[PDB]
Amino acid sequence: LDENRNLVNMQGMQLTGYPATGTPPTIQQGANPAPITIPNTLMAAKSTTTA
Amino acid sequence: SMQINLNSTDPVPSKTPFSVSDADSYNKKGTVTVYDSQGNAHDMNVYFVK
Repeated sequence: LDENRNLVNMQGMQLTGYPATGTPPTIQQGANPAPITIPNTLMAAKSTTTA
Repeated sequence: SMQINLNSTDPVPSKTPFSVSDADSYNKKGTVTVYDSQGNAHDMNVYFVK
């Protein structure tokens, strides 16, 4: 891991793959691969819709 | 020249009026690079809607 929260191998290269966006996030398979990150930003809540 | 495969059970996109901005407005996106007579690369995107 790295301070930029990139998936970094020993020599500094960043692992590449599909990113995820949304709430809840979903993979954009059609989008070209991008350097994957693991940030520390929290998630927002979703109200109840079924009980 | 470009070759693709398509899904039989793929439905039509939700937002029927086509727009190049939103992903759900189409079914598939592909890219290609074209070179002009000056050495400049342009990106041509093909969009597939069933």
